[PDB]
Order: sequence, then structure tokens, then C-alpha cells
Amino acid sequence: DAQSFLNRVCGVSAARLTPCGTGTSTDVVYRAFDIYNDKVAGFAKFLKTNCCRFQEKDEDDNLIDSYFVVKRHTFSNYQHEETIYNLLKDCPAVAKHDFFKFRIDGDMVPHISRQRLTKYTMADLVYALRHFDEGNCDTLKEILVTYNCCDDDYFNKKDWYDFVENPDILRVYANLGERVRQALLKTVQFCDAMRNAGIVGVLTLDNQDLNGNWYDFGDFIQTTPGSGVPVVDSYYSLLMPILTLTRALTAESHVDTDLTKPYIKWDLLKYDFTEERLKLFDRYFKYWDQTYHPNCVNCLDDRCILHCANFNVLFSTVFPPTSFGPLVRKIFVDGVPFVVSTGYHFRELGVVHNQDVNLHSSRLSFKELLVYAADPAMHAASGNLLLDKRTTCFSVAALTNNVAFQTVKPGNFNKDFYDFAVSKGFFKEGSSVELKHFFFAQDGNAAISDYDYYRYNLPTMCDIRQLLFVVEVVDKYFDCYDGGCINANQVIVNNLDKSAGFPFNKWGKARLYYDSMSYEDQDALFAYTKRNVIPTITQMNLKYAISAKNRARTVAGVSICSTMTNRQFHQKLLKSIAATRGATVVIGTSKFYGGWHNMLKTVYSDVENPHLMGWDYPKCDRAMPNMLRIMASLVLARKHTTCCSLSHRFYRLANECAQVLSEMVMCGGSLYVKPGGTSSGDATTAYANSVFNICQAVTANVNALLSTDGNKIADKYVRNLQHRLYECLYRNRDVDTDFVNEFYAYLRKHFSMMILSDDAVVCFNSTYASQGLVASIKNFKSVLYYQNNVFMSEAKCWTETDLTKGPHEFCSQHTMLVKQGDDYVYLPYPDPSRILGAGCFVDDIVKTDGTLMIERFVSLAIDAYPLTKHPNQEYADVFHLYLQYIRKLHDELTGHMLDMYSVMLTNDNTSRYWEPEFYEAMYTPHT
Amino acid sequence: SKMSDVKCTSVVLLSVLQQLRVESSSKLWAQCVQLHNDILLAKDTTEAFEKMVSLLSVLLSMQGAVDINKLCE
Amino acid sequence: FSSLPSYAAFATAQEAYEQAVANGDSEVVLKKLKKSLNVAKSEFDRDAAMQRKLEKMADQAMTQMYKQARSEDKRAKVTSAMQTMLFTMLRKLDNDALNNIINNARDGCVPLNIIPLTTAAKLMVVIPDYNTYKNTCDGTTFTYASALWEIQQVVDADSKIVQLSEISMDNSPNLAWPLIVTALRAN
Amino acid sequence: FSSLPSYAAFATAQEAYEQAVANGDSEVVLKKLKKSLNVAKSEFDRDAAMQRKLEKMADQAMTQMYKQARSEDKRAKVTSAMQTMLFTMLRKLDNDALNNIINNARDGCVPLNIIPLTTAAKLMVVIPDYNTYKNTCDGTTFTYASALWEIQQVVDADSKIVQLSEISMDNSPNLAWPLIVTALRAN
RNA sequence: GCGUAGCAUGCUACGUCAUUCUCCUAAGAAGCUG
RNA sequence: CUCAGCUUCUUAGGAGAAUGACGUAGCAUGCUACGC
Ligand SMILES: N#C[C@@]1(c2ccc3c(N)ncnn23)O[C@H](COP(=O)(O)OP(=O)(O)OP(=O)(O)O)[C@@H](O)[C@H]1O
Ligand SMILES: [Mg+2]
Ligand SMILES: [Zn+2]
Ligand SMILES: [Zn+2]
Repeated sequence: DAQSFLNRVCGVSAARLTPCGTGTSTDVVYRAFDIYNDKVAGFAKFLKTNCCRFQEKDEDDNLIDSYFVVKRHTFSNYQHEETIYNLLKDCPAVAKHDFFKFRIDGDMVPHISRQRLTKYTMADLVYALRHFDEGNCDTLKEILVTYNCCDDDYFNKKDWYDFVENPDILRVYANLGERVRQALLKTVQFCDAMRNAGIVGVLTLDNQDLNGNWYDFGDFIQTTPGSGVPVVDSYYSLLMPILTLTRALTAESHVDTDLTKPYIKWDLLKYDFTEERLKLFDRYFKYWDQTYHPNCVNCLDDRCILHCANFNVLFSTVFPPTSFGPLVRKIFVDGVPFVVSTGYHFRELGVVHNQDVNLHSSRLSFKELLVYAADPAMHAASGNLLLDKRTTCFSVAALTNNVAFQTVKPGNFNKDFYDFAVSKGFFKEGSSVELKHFFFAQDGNAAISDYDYYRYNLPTMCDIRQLLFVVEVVDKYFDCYDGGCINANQVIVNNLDKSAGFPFNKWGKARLYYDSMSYEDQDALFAYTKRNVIPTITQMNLKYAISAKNRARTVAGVSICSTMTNRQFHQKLLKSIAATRGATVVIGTSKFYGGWHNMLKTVYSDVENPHLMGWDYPKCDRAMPNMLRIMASLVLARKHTTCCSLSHRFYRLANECAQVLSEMVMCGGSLYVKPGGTSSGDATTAYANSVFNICQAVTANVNALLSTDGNKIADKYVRNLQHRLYECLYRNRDVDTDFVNEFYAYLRKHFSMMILSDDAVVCFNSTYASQGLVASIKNFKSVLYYQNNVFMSEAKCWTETDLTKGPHEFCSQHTMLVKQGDDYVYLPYPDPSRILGAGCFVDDIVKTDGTLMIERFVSLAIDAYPLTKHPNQEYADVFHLYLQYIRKLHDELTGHMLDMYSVMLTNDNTSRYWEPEFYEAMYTPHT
Repeated sequence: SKMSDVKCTSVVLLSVLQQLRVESSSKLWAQCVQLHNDILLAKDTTEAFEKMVSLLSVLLSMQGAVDINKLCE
Repeated sequence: FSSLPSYAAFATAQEAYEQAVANGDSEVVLKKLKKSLNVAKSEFDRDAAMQRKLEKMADQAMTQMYKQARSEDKRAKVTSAMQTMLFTMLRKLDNDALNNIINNARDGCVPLNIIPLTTAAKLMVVIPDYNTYKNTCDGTTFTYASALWEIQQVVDADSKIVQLSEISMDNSPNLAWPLIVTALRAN
Repeated sequence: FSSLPSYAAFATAQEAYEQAVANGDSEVVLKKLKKSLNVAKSEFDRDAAMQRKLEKMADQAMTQMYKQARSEDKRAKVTSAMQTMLFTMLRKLDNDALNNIINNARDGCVPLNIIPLTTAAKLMVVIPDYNTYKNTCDGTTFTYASALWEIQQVVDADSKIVQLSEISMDNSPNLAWPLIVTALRAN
């Protein structure tokens, strides 16, 4: 029977086949599926046992990558598929089916043989690149190897999967680009074929073989010709991140779309690519039903800007990088021609045009001078071209005449303190406490190198039907707070003596620009920024701080015209976030006065089987996608439901993206262009990172909940929760408030979170996470891999099991359960090496004396006190060291003062600092 | 305690060099800072002392910048 | 503080008390003098409080006025500085080439990134290693931005001029990279 | 602070109070002495508050002047303090390589390039006198920084490569010092 | 027995001086965290 | 040489509470003088 069946399978195609089945029996294998039926839902990995698969052999007896699959099904589905295939035969993007009947024992059993398929469907590729696990990724190695994307031994490299270690993996993935583009074209052809043939059915990923030929016609209901409805919400949306991970549209940069032919020479003066964007959308995403506005200026709400921007972040990787950035124009001001920005061409939000352009102006008040002197049009138009080959980021101009190299000093040394420590049995050979935090020095070109670190920021397209729901859930985490636009006289700025970016740092600190402008003008500038875009020149400074690793952290000092208005826009909400206790975003909650025990016991909010986990993002601000930061700025700007209109909010978003996301960075006397990612010097950085972190965690939860099989969820509440979550993602276009609240309650009851910028501590239920009904460490590694483009190693992830010890590390402060006042409380202690390093190595040279810097060792001992009850003794003596050294400093100060000028200091207030009672009072809940 | 006494001598030595205006030599400063960062990142002690020898040789290369005779006494 | 009418009354009452105490040890004289001294002390304390308050208010007003005057002076100074900077950079951009590129623009708006790329008569290429020099700007004339640039100076990381012939693979280590090479626009 | 005139009143009245409490003459005298003691106590209290405030101000002035002077002294005296600290730490380190290199550089045997650490690399070290040559150099072997280096070309001050056999004992005076010996690590 | 003044004790209100404590505005030095 | 949070310390200022002291006004009670 084997040869009779195999011979029939190898029909008129005239092919030679090797059978993978045993005796013409069904084959069972693991395969991804985008399944949504009456029973289960979710893009998970199932067993597939309905088909018998043979593999073709080319000449010379070698297995070519082509398979003859043979589905076996009842007569009803066979007859319903025969008609729908004969009605779709003429389409070229459809695998050549072959229908027949076979006798096994005493009855016919129809067979639908799909011919010339490939081993891995598109769903397998999407799942492998979307749910990535280091330990077992064998559907990605096979896909890469079998399609000439790399060598079989390319996977012997140390870290072949790490976007940060070896950026060559990007090229290996991009070698899949043409196949994905051909899949897009073939699915557009198939949608057209079924529209012209009047077939209505759902398009699933797991039916398109990697070549592109669709091969399943089961649930294709038929209607009159010309009235087909191909449902492509769960296909074009699950295929989004893979569409820029593999740079599917790179081949659109070449003339006539051919890869071989040279790049299409776009005329440099072109900035309005609206026609090209619309043409690309109608060529690839033809049947994506929702409207696409290439310029987001004419969108409808916060949920349409995300959609349009998510499409633009892919349609702008075809157009030249020298056409984005500000649009300049010659405005005459009393007969002198300026070159001022009169718009912007964002990579995501399309073309934005200012509404207040006044050629032939007469007077320039302080506000107008502030706006013009900040725009990079004058600076980068009057500067001389510059081709900096030390980096990959674009380069605009060189304001100065010659580059400036900034070094980093090596950090002074505190000889007396180190001698005292060594005398008191410290820094011995092989001790539990050792010097590990040093002041590292850097060569001339450190600043440019740490700016070049932006090469990790790639254009990332985010699954939109999942992001538009994760945004709602993330918003529920911010519903407690209140905020809005505040007038200029309600603004609170901590210190006004901190520099004001560029070029405003050439004439004064921020105090000059905050006191030289009246409140009416300071508010007129804000109302102006609410009606047009003002580009700004950020300046990247170096940080001179003690650290355990020798990367020279750079901080993006933003211009005054940007911070001074982001404050009016965001201060109310930021203070509301910093003044709310018991919320997910623990900002403003001190670790002193029992403020850390409160944090921990708020985290442990009735989660049945707690198992703490925590993750630190590697390069949180230099790898955060543009889309996630745009969404974060939208979530913080949704409190303005009354103060600002829709266009006002959009222009505020455009200003934030012009001044933070993709700006002109003046990294040491030259204007480069940031690819993206947040500038960690703007008003909303520690709060715009919190939103991004919560978005990543919630997306991990969504993926972990969906990717479960569905029949193996014993709990019948969670099965229905999954079945409704999938249809709320991919089968609903409007917000489902009741279900958003239900899922937020589910997350709070099973995924309690404590988020602080990029430092998170989850207290997830252990049994559900084991069963996959909530996130986990792998379910977050995968999310980072396919959304942040950084593989998160196990060095930045921890998972505790005994709640008593508390989190392994949160904000660099370990936690310990200790006895205090008849009750056990969690005290945070630092790394002792950090405290000893802060003692021995000091920033300045005047601080080295110590005798006139006793108010520093008190503040170090305040942080080092908790160590005084650590079980280890070398850990706990790094506090008595500070107490005894403060006593020594006081004695020496008294002696020196007596010698130089005979005045015995008034004691009884300085004797608290070398007694533990004063420091122990700092960790009691009285205040 | 012979190990953690090199990670501090290297800091002081690079501070001394940075005061002799060795920053100007963009290659000598790169070599000095690389030796400094490698000494500070030195699990072993033989490597730390070899790199300290090299850095001190940088300091002694300068003819009259530092008066060895006045100090070693 | 011997000021205000209250102090005169206080002094007169104190003198009367001192004179009458000897004349009258107790009784009506002492009681009346004590009452007068007490009321005078109350009035003097009232006047002293009013002074210490009004003087403080006036001093606060004067310091506020000085702060406002200095703030206005700094406003004027920074406005003048910004205007001078704008007029310096406004008189430096290539009016000929920049106006030419803007004229052939459709709407009149041109992306900023192509203002220096096509109208700047200088190029400062920073080269991190020799191979880059060999493969990007070899010789005394190279081609960038579809324009022929000619070298005019090659300084090293020390801002010390480096001759073109000195740069070779054999003599590459002896240099101080990166090399900043300034080239003009040779039509 | 019992060193101000008001305290004297505190004594006198208090003294009288003492003489009263033993005497217990009557309640009218008790009230009179209580009033006197209360007024004296208020006067002394005001004086003591003034004295303590002034002493605190003086202490703040002294502890600001001292801090400013010490900061200025430390900032000014840092070029030499760093070098003294460095060599104190080096001589306390007590390592053979550092000690040998410092001792050699004491007497003019400074190296002309960073001492290499690879398997073999160039090192050019000057030699002032024949005594140092005898101490460290011998035939083709060279003992510097506690490692054997292979002599290659002893270069005279005049760039005249001198054969090793020339330099021996009393023949040195003819040759014009200081030599520049090259060497490579021999591990 | 009641009223005015005077003396004595007690209570309420108000105005000052001082000490201590708490909170809040502002200025300065410093430390830690993302 | 950026954004934000937290904390220690010093001084200036404002408000409040408690205690002590002084003074003025008012009220409760005891006593001498003048009154009835
Ligand atoms: N807020 C904030 C910031 C941050 C750090 C330091 C500063 C600063 N001085 N000003 C403003 N923001 N800021 O915190 C994020 C994470 O900081 P973390 O020290 O974990 O650094 P990574 O994770 O980038 O590095 P890795 O984990 O590889 O060591 C940054 O990205 C940035 O947004
Ligand atoms: Mg991190
Ligand atoms: Zn839209
Ligand atoms: Zn608003």
C-alpha cells in the first residue's frame, strides 16, 4: 500500500519523493498556529496530526526543500475545499493542490495533497523570531540554515543571537528580507484573487509556506464575486516586528525594486514623501482595513497616532536619511534673510508644518530670539560640512573649526582614609569586602564613543493590534494620578543653576533664562510650542562618577526652550506620580523611615504563591524603540483631556519627538543626528521609562497568556480570559473598557509590580507562571528580543524564591529581613565595595582632606548603617569603620582649630554622628 | 593586602601623570589610560604589577618633569 | 533706639518714676508712677515692633528692586548677545549657493540636512584609523557628497599639522589618530 | 554664661531670696523678692540668649575661615603632594620590578619608551655612565625592570652604532656618553 | 447686706521677652538612586 | 558638566504649640478707708 499511495502522491508533477511517514500514516510534529475557534485562541505552538508529509528529491539523490503534504479529512471538508480551490486556481500565489481518493481497507478516504510546500510555514518563522528562547531555538537555526542566510557552523560563535555582542546577527536576519517581502506580495495577490473570486475567509500566518504560497482553504465561506473580505488583522499584525527585524522592505530602495540594480537616487530637495508612503501601503498592506494617514497631523486620537506612526516607522526605512530632520525656509525680518525651521519631517509622525509662520517680521522679542537661537537651522546651515567616520550616526555639520576631544580625569585618592581602613583589618588578601568601584579614566574620544553606542537603536516596528491594547492596560496603571497643563507661575524647578543646553549655555545658566523672561512671555512660548514644532540642539555631556565598569555614561543636556515647556506640560502629572504611595511606579517613596518595608509589603499584595523576579534593561535609553517612547509620551499626555485640544496635544507630541526622540546632538563641537531612543536629560525621563517598563511587562504577560495551548488550561476562568484577550486584540478595533479593567485586575492579583524607571520587581504567582498563565523570565527575554532588539542575558535577571530575604537587588540596594523593635522589617543595604569606594576615591581634591568634609562621611554612614547587622562580619564592620573615622575627623578638626585659632567647638551636637543611635533613627517608621 | 594596594597606586600615578600635562599626547594618554583601566580591572596580581611597571615607566620616561632624586630620598 | 514720639514719653515717665520713688516709697505715688511706666513701656514696645516690621518690609522691597533691576540688565545683555550671534551666523552662510538651492525648491522648504551637504565650502573628515583614510579620502583630492573636495590640511589628535606624505601604513602607528582632514570644495 | 553683668543681679536677688526662704518673714516680702528675681532672671535670660547667639556666630565665622584657608592651601599645594604620595606608596609597595626601575631611573638610566610587556618588543633606554652599564648590561644580556633583554644596537649620543666590544672598563672616556641601548624582551 | 478706691488670692482676654518643640518658605554645603 | 526622586547638615524667615517671666484690660473671692 505504501508504493501505491506514494505513486499517486507523485502524480503528474513527475517528482521523486522520500516518505517521512511510517506506513502512509499521519505525522505528528510541533508547529506554531494562529488559531481562534469556539474552543481556544492564541498564537501558540500545537501538535499537528492531520497530514502525511513526503520530501522531494532533486537530481543526484539530494533532498530539496520542497514537501508534498497530504491532508486527510472527511468528505464534507474535501468537497468544500475542492470548490474553493478550483475557484482560486488561476491565482499564482496559491500552492498547487491535488485532490484524490484512496482505498485503505474497505472504504474511500479523500486526500488533499498540497504540493511543493516548504517544511516551515510563515507562522513558524514568526513564532521563532517572536518567542525566542536561548536554550531551545531549533526552528530558527533550521530556517536560517536552509535558506542560505548563514552557515551551519555560524551558530558555534560565542553569542550568535545577541544584538549587542555581535551586531552581525542583524545581517543574518536581513538575509531573510527578500523572502518576507515576497510573502507580503504573494499575500496581496491572494487577497486580490479571493476578492475577485468572491471568497470571504480569515488569513492566518500558519497557512502561508515560507515561499509565500497559501495552502489552506478550510473555513473560506463563499459569496458573490467582487465581495470578498480577507480578514488580515491577525496576519499583518503578527507579522509586524519580523518585518523590520529582517528589513523586508530594503529592496524598495532600488530602482524598479530589483535588488541587483543600484539605489534609486532620490533628489535631495524632496521632503514630502506622502505619495511614496501611500503607494507602499497600497502595494503591501493593501487590505489593512483601518485608514492610514501618512502624515499623522490629521489623525483622530491617541490610538490612531500609534497606528500611523507604526506604519511610518517601516515606510521611512526606504527613504533617504538626509531628507528627514527640520525643514528650513528663508523668512525676512526687516529686510535681513534668516533660515529658520518652518516644520519638521519626522521618521514616524510624517511631515508636520508650523501654523504660525510670519515672513517679513519687524521686531524680535526675547521669545522669538529664544526660539530662533535654539533651532539648528542657523547653526547647521552656517557650519561647514563634516564627515565623522568615528561613528555610524548621521552627521550634519561642525559648528567650530576643529573637533574638540574631551578626556576624563582619573579620580582623586583619599590616602588617610585608606590608611585608616588598612590599619583596621580591611582590604586583606581574600576578603569578603574589597574595592570594586573605581573612578575610571577615558581617552580623548570617549564622548563620541558613548554617543556612537546609539548604533544599538534600530528602527523597530511594533505589533500594532497588541500595542494598542497594551497601551490601554498600561494606562490603567496610571489612572490613579491626575495632571494637566499648568500656568507658568505654578512651575517648580529644583535648582536654577544648572546649564541650559546649547547654545544657551554660552551666556548663562538656566537661572538667567528663567528670571529674564516674564511669566506672560514664558507662557506665550508654551502656547506657541502648542501650535508648531521647534527643533532643538541637545548637548551630550560626560558624567564624572564612580562606577564598577568603565563605560563613560553620557547625559543629554537639553536646551532651555525644551525643558522649560515640557515642565509646564508635565509637572502636574510628574508630581502626582512622585506623591502617590502604594502605586506601581514607586517614585518619591524614600527607602528611609521604613519606606522600604512599606514598598515590599505593598508588592506582596495577596499574591497566592509569590516568587519575586527582577530585570534590568541593558542600554535602557539607547535601545528603547521610537514607537515605545512615542507611546510613553502619549500615555503621559492623556491626562490633558480638557486643557488641550486634539491638535494641541499632537503638536506637543511633535515637539517632544523633535527635542527628545530624534534631535541634533552636539556631541563635542559637531551636530550629529540621533537614530532614536530617549535623551536621558528631558523632563519626562524617569517617568517615561516607567511607562515603557510597564508596557514591556504587560506585553510579556499578554504573550505568555496567549502562547499557551488553550486546551491545557485547567482553570476555566483563565481559558475564557485568554479566549477574550485574543479577540480583544485582533478581532476588535475599539477599546473594550470592561475587559481592559478585568485584565488589569488579573495582572494586579497575579503579577504585582514595583517599577522605578528601568528597575522592576515583580512578585508573580508561582504556579500560574509555571503553567504559562502569566509572564516569566523567558517570556520577558523574548519580548525584549523582538521589541527592544536587545537579548537580555541572565546577568541582568534574577528570580528569588524565599520571600523572607526579599528582592535580590532593586536600585542597587540589596534587602535583608532584620529584627527591629519586636517586629521584622526589610532594611536595604548597599554593596560594601561601593561605600568603601566612595570613601577612598573622591571626585574633587578639596574633598580628600575630610577634616572639612565631615558632612559627607555622615551621609555615607547613613546609607551604610544597615550593613551593621548583616550576618557577615566584614560586611558589618564597614559601618563601624565610618563611625570611628568620623570620630577621628572630629578629633583632628578640634585639634587643628585649637592650634590655628583657639576656639574649642561647641559639642553635644557633633557627638551624635559617631553613635549608632542617630543612624538607627533613620530606619524606623516614626516619620 | 598586596593586591588592592596596586589598584590605588595606579590611580595616584595616573593622577600624577595627568598633572604633568600628559593629556596633550593623544597616544601617550591613550596608553596610560588603558594601563590604568586594565590595572583597575585586574583579578590577578602579576598582571597588575606588570602594568604598574609599564605606567611607572611612562612616568620615568619624562626627563625632568618629576625629580626622582629629590623624592626617593 | 531714641526715636519716635513714644520714646520721649517713655523717657519722661522713667524720669518721673525715678524722681518720685525717693519722694514716695509706696502708696498712690508709687502705684501711679508704676502704671505710667508700664503703659509707656507697652507703647514703646508697640512702636519698636512697628519699626522692626516696616524697616524689614522696606529692606525686602529694596533687595527685590535690586534683583529686578539686575534681572532686566541680564535680560538686555543676553538679548544683545543672541542678536549678535544670529547676525554673525546670518552673515556667514553661503548666500549664493544656499539661495540657489532654495530657489529651485518646490514649496520653498528644503530639509536642513542638505543645507551644508550641498552648500558648505569645507569638509572636516575625522578618520579613526589608517584603513579608513586609505579607503575614503586617499590622495590630495577625494569625492564626497557628489562633489570633488581638495585637501588643505590634515591635523592629528594633538592639533599638530600632519603632512600628506607622512601618512603611510608603515608610519601609521607613529601618528596620533583620529586625523581631522579639512578639504575645500574644488567645484 | 555667668560672665555678664546681668548675672550679678541674678546673684543679688537670688541671695536675697535665700535669706528670705530661711527667714520666711511674710508673703508680701516673698512676692516682692519673686518680682525682683523674675525681672533679674528675664534680664539675664535676654543677655544669655544674646551671648549664645553671638558665640554661635563667631564659631560659624571661625569654622568658615578655617575651611576656606585649608581648601585654598590644599588646592594650591597639589602638584607636589600627589608626587610625594605616589612615591611614598611606591616605596611602601616594595616590589622588585618597580624598585629596580626606580633605582635605575634615579641615576639617569631612564627609558625612552614605555617598557613593553609582550613577548618581544623594542625598548630604548639611556645609559649615562659606564658604572650603570656594568651594573645592568652584560654582553648581550640587559637587566632592567627585572627581566632579561637582548642587546641589539648600543647607539652613541651621536647616533653612531658602537660595537659592544668598544665599551669596556677604562675605554669609556674616549666614547662620548650617554648611550641609548635598544633591547627586546627575552622570556 | 451692697457700691467706689486700695491691698491679697484665683480665672479670662490682649501686648512683649526668653527657652524648647513641631510644620512650612527660602538660601547654602553634601550624599545616595534611576 | 542634563532630568527626577530621596536624605543629612548649617543659616535666615513665617506660623503654631508648651513652659517661664513682665505689663495692660476685664471677671470670681477675702480684708481696711469713705459711703448708704
Ligand atoms: N532615568 C534614567 C536613566 C539615567 C541613568 C543615569 C541618569 C542621569 N544621570 N540622569 C538622567 N537619567 N539617568 O536611567 C536609565 C538606566 O540607568 P542604568 O544605570 O541602569 O543604565 P543602563 O541600564 O543604561 O546601563 P547598564 O544596565 O547596561 O549598566 C538610563 O537609560 C536613563 O534613562
Ligand atoms: Mg539597567
Ligand atoms: Zn491616522
Ligand atoms: Zn495639556
